[PDB]
Parts: sequence; C-alpha cells; structure tokens
Amino acid sequence: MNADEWMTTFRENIAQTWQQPEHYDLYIPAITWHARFAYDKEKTDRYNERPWGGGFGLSRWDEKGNWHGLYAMAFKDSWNKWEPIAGYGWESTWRPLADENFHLGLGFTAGVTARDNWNYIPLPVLLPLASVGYGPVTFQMTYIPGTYNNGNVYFAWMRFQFLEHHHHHH
Repeated sequence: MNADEWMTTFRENIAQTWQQPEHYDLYIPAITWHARFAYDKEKTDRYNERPWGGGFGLSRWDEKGNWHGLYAMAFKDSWNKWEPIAGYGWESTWRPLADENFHLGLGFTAGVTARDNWNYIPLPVLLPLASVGYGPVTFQMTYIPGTYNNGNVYFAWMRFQFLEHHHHHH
C-alpha cells in the first residue's frame, strides 16, 4: 500500500536524473585584444598553445522564483600544477518591460577551494555577485565589501551560455 504509491515518488526522481538537465555553462576570464595595431605572426598556423583555464557547470530553476548557479572553474599553472574550484549560490534574474536586451540580477554566491588528497577540509567562502545579460554573451560581476584599500572594487568575468538539446527518441 505504501511501497506502491511510494515507488512512484522515487521512480520520478530516477527518471529525471536519467534525462539529466539541459544547460551547459562555461566560465571564461574576461579578455580583450584590441591592441593599437593588429600585429601578425610569421610561421606557425592555427592558434597558439597556452593553458589558461576555464570552468564548467549547470543551472537550476526554482518555482519559488530562485535561480541556482553552479559552476566549477579550474586554474592550471604554466609550470607547477592545476587545482579545480567548486562554487554554488542563488541569484534573482530581473527582466525589463520591453525586450530581452539588458538583464540585471543580484544574489549571493558560495565557493569551496580544496587541494591535496581527499582527506583535509576545503575553504568555504561567501561573496555577493551580480548578473548581467548583454547580447549573446553574459557577464557576472563580483563584489567584496570591506574597509582596507578601496572598499568598493568591482570585478567582471565573461560567461558563455550553451543550450544543447538534440535527439528525441530513446
């Protein structure tokens, strides 16, 4: 009587996980070449090899008007080693009354930094962040309150939204 009606509850969870979400987020540093004069390179074709880094994660929707943001960025040194980084938080995306050209959001974001083998404890952190949607690209600023040097420094990072969903038959 219980295992019957209760089974449907779990069966719904296994079905969702089996399908997996439908969103691919990639955290990439904010760069800009520009330069005074487009300098060319002799010999050697294609792009140059230089491990910079990057992050990957997913998104979640909340019926209670909540936008969960999960992303994991990893940094690989040039001559030392690489260390991953996990981060999760919540933010509220606000859309204007006209079109989807400019997006504005705000909320809190948490981050955990761990290293070495799997035994020690990581380093949890909580800092405010702002969401800004401009064109096909997304920008997220990081705020950090405190009275030390500036106490009002604003950071900016580049983000690429990937929406993949092909096939429709198992």
